[PDB]
Amino acid sequence: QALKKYTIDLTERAEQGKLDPVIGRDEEIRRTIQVLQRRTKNNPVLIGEPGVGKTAIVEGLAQRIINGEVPEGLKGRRVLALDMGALVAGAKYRGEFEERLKGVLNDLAKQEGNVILFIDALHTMVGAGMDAGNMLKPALARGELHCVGATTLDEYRQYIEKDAALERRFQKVFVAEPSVEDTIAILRGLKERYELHHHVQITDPAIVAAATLSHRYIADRQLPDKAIDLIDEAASSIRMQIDSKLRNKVTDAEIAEVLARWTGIPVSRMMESEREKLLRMEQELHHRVIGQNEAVDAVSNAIRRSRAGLADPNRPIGSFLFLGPTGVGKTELCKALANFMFDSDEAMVRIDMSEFMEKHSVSRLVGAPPGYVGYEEGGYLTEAVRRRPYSVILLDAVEKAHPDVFNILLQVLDDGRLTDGQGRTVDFRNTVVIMTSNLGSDLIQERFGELDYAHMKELVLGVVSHNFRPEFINRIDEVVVFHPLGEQHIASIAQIQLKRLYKRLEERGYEIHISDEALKLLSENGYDPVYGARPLKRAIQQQIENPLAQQILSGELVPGKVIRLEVNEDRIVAVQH
Amino acid sequence: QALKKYTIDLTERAEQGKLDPVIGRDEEIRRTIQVLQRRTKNNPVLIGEPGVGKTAIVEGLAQRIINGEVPEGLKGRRVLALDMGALVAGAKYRGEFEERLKGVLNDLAKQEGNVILFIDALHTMVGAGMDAGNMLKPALARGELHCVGATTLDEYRQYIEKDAALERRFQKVFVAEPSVEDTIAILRGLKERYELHHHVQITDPAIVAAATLSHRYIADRQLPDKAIDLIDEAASSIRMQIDSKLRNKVTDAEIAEVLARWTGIPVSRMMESEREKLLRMEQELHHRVIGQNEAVDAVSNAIRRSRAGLADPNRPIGSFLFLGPTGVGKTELCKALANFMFDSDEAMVRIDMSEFMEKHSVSRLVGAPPGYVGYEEGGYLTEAVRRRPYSVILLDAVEKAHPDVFNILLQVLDDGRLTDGQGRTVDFRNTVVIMTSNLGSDLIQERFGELDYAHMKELVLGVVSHNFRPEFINRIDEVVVFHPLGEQHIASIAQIQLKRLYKRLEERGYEIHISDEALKLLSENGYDPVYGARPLKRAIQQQIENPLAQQILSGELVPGKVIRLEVNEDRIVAVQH
Amino acid sequence: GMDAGNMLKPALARGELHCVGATTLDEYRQYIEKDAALERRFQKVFVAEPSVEDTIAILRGLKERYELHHHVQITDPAIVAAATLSHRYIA
Amino acid sequence: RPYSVILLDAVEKAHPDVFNILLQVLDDGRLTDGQGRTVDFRNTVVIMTSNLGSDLIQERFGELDYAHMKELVLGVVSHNFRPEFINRIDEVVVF
Ligand SMILES: Nc1ncnc2c1ncn2[C@@H]1O[C@H](COP(=O)(O)OP(=O)(O)OP(O)(O)=S)[C@@H](O)[C@H]1O
Ligand SMILES: Nc1ncnc2c1ncn2[C@@H]1O[C@H](COP(=O)(O)OP(=O)(O)O)[C@@H](O)[C@H]1O
Ligand SMILES: Nc1ncnc2c1ncn2[C@@H]1O[C@H](COP(=O)(O)OP(=O)(O)O)[C@@H](O)[C@H]1O
Repeated sequence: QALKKYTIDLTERAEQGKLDPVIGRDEEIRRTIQVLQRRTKNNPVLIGEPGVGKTAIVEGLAQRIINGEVPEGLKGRRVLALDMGALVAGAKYRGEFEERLKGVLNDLAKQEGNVILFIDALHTMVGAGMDAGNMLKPALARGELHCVGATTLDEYRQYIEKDAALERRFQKVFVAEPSVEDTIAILRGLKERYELHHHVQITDPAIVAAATLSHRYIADRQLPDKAIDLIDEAASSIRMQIDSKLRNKVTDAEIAEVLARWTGIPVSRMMESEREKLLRMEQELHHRVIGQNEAVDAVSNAIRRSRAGLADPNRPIGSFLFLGPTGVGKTELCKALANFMFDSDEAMVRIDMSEFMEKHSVSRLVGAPPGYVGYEEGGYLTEAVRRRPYSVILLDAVEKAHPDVFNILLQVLDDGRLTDGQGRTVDFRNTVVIMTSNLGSDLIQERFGELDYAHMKELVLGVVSHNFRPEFINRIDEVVVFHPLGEQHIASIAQIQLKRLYKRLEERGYEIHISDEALKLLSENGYDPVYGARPLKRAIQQQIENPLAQQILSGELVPGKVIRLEVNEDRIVAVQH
Repeated sequence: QALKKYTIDLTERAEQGKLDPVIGRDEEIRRTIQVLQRRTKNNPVLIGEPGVGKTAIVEGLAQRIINGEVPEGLKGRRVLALDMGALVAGAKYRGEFEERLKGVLNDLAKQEGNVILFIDALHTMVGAGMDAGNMLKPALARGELHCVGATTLDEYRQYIEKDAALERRFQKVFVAEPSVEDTIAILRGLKERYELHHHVQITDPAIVAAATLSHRYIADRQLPDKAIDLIDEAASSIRMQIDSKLRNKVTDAEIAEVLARWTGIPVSRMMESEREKLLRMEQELHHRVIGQNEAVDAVSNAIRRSRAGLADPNRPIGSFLFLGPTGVGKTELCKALANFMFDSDEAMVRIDMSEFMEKHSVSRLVGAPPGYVGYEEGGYLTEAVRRRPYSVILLDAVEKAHPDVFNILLQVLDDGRLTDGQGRTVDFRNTVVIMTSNLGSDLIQERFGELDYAHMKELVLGVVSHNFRPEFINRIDEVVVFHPLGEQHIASIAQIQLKRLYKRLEERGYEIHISDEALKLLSENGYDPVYGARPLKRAIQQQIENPLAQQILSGELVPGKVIRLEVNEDRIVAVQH
Repeated sequence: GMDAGNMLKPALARGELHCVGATTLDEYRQYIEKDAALERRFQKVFVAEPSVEDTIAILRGLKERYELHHHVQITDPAIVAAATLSHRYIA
Repeated sequence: RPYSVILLDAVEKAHPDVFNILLQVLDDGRLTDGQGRTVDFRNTVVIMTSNLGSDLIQERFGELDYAHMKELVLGVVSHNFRPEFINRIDEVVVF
């Protein structure tokens, strides 16, 4: 016979107990029993995006047939898993696959309607040699074959809904992804099975945490399989930490460590080390951003409102409109924010809006529509956020952008979603959009003297109201205003540049000190109201990197010696003492 | 049993010491024990480059099993390599090989999970013509086999990531290339094994030299395999030098001899030092370009200052300004610098920047937005850099463009990067940027005498300071002065062309010489104050070759005559003596 | 034709065989660089296509061979011209 | 037939990746096909036509020389083509 060859018995395996005792799913199984008890077209196909457990539905049906919870037309059935891969094995000759398939069909006709077939990956049945649909297809029509498909919706619309007769043979039992409490019940049955597997124990707050956070963070896989993967690798981690040298109980700290190994996101709560960071988040950000207190207050309040569960699950973490003097640390607050937010000065997406001066540049930023040249790789913003969900976007110099781009940002800052050219949505609810401009720079550099921050923000917000449309400036979470710098802040910037210079040259091997008079000459040589601290940057770079490295590479200076940077009338001389 | 017939044990070999104690890769073995102790996804397939010892990871796993360095789920587990040889041999009949693998899987089902299978070349078992692999998918589906695979990433993404059951019965183990010191420790253990084997000796500075020379040069083979090949074939070379016509230690000079005898062929004197390589870089730059050492040594000084690394590595390497006469050797200097510096002449990007004056022209030097014209061409300025990661960019006629292109160039000299129209990062921090103009063409062509390199440099530096941006000369490391040609350049280039012509005629069988007066006539027929060498090229070609090839195909010239290229009254004739 | 390879592939992976191979780089790149049990039993010996003068000496030995065969005479300028014209023209 | 005459007639119409193919030709004389191997082009006369200097020559070939005409139409083709392509020509003769 061929049923022993090519078909696997499920009801024997559910009778031995070698399957998942899946909990729930009763409405899909009731619809499958509706379809399997018809007269013609007895052919359900289970359509779901992967991971929703369609194999689990058919095996739960097999378990109900064994236990006897089925109507009086399914008692005694044998559910058989046909293998479409195991039939195209030796078919290298002519008419050899047809021998196997018709042997299977004659055996299933000889069984006299007591066998429910189950073709997992039903899209494989289309091409297996015309060829493989076109032998089953009258048996699927006349209802004598009680086939049960199990497919994915993308594969269904690609393979089967192009072939119309095979599409009308089957019946769609549309399977949705289960909820989080349903996933909890699933993981309770599997908690019994896993605690009998590893000889470990599992705690139910870890189960509800794993299911909820796996719905929250991993949007790539689907529930419940990603949750089961979390639970099982947590169990294996505990099982190896038993014999790597002491628990037997899995808690959600282990789930957080496993999920950090998966995706890297700060899933863990306050461990009283990053909480001391977050309570002094302002004092943290003043290690790199000296002064500019109001916006540091606002942005650290935005992150502290995000981490505390007070974050709105529709809007992003925060929109921001940076104004003020041109170029002081817009970029420095942004890069230090990316540093103390997730990693470093590299997990940001900078988009210079001065490039975006026409509408086809807006086509660049969103993406090309179908039937156009750059359709196949999408836009620039939305591809960047699909790469980097947990990031900070820096739209830089938004005043040079054509005002239509603010409509893209209307969508962005309304609901955290933006649809690119290829017809897909991007979630912005894990980003911090920050937009910089200079639409009040002369006014803020002039009338800052003894005018408070509130009325200054009011007046420059009126200016921006004359600039933009009211629709967009309603969407801004908080406009903040940078104030102009002072000379002690210039001294602080010079101290930070001397610290990184001493770090680089101590990694090189030198020990260099400086006089305070040289720092005063740098503060003289590095400021204007119209540019700010980039004159200080180029002044430090010219007056240090050019003469001192020339003195070092002249075979003159020795590593290890104290190199006191003495001053000159116009320059900086170095000594070996 | 077929366990002794079609499986090869590895635990017996490590028990009897018939394997090799592979050092390192602790994290991968730990994650493999994580994956092998689950209930789902229980089959890790090792994924890495060819020649990285994934089978060595399995051997170290089996050594930890035998020695007892495994958790309490692997003590008592055997590791059996499935014999691809006799099995893939026996694939003649439809029932001969199938019976073999059937009996093998019946034996593995009889072992009841107590025995772990090993399979190498997993894609070969998947693609074999249930031909081979879906004979095992009814076992790996039902969970009666806990085997471990090994394949390359391309075969895993094509043959396994495409499939549906096969994608989920397997797990990724992402092995990469080992580090330098890991290779050092592995080669120390193999030094012990080889000095016990070949009865020769191996030097440990020769080991770290072999690792460095292997990682720098051999690109196809990877670590550890190329280093092991160097060490052991050098040991065989020392063994042959015992019976050559003494020595027992494998020294680093022997490693350099093996490296030269392989397909890399370096000079070992080139691999002695980097500063001697800088001095020979200078000397070979004074070979293809004859005379005029000032700008060449200035570029050499700038290159040594960049390779000293005392400046910012967030900027590109080179920033010069070749001025004066156009096309007389700026191209040749760029080709010689790119040749002797990194690899060859193809590290050049010669772009006439007089083209990009319109707005969409500026869009084409970054790339067209998605859905539009020049998108598939690329950005024309970054596309040559992405393919040439260590290039020398030659911007010709940079002053004849739009000022925002100069802003883009300042962004290049600032950040060392530029995002193209296709939406990715293009790094510029390893290239040599050279821009040219003609502000000092006649300033040098009329004042070649009585003015040295420094005063002409200060004069044309004042000229460029009057003409161009202040930020333009801020970012140039040295505004150099490219030299006008002398007559020794003319004589050198003309004699090189005569050398290749005399080589081709000697291959035909003609020995021809030239008088000095004919070289004077060529120098007068080739020289012009704006072009120089290439009118000399076409003048040499015409005035020599065309009457000569008229005469050779006239039956006039016979090989075996002293042929001096004498002169006419004002022309050049070939005579026979 | 088990036939000739996959019985000798156990001789690879059993520590007995001392074989020497030779093939085209085409079938090397297409058939030999793929197999797993065939990698760590072999080693690339890149045979160089010979130079001019080595070809000249080989042709002088075979000049003796062919003058013994055809009962004609072969000139050595014709040999060096044959090797040079073959290298210059035929690809 | 390795000794032949190849007329790539009116080459300016085609797509610029074909000019990448011909850069391979003029660089080496060997060209990889789809099967994989390479074919020697070092005995053929690869001739190309165009008309990219049409109105330029029908305007200015009168009362001008021949050399600066070649220079000016070389500038026109430098607007059209790539500089490596006009670099790797033996000689661009202009009608
Ligand atoms: N109701 C359920 N109860 C218990 N486990 C379930 C349930 N539904 C799904 N699962 C688990 O989900 C995992 C795989 O689910 P499946 O439904 O088999 O995925 P799938 O239907 O095969 O989708 P693809 O495309 O074939 S991967 C297994 O670990 C099942 O145990
Ligand atoms: N608060 C600060 N602390 C330390 N350095 C800063 C601070 N603010 C500005 N800088 C320096 O000022 C410069 C301003 O550059 P940037 O932020 O790009 O200009 P813009 O203000 O136009 O965004 C930066 O290069 C940075 O090094
Ligand atoms: N830790 C190690 N110690 C010694 N030799 C090793 C080690 N890792 C790999 N090798 C060498 O690598 C070769 C095995 O190749 P392998 O790693 O199985 O191929 P792949 O690189 O495709 O996985 C053996 O010759 C072995 O000597």
